[PDB]
Amino acid sequence: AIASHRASQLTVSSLQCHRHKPWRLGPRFMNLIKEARWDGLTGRITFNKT
Amino acid sequence: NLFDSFEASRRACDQLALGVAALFGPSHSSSVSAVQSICNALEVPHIQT
Repeated sequence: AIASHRASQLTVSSLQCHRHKPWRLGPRFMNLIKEARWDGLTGRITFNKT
Repeated sequence: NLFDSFEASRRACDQLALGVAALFGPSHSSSVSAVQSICNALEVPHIQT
C-alpha cells in the first residue's frame, strides 16, 4: 500500500504464460519497496539491496 | 543455458509436441520440480541421473 503511494498510475497485466514479455513497472516497484522504511508490529522493517 | 526454468518449460513443451519415451535432465532442482509435475500431469515417464 505504501509503495503504491509514491508511484504514478499503473495498468494491470494481460500477458500469456506460454511466452513471457518484459514488464517495465516491475523494476520501479522493486525500487519503491526495497527503499521504503516503515514502523510496524515487529518494530522497524528494513529491506536490503543484496 | 542453465537457470530460467521458463525456457526449460518451453523446451519440454516442444519435446512433447514430438513425444518421446523418457526425459533426461535438467540438472538443476528448480526445473525438475515442474518437470515432474507435468510428467505426472500428462502421466509421462521421467528418469534422472
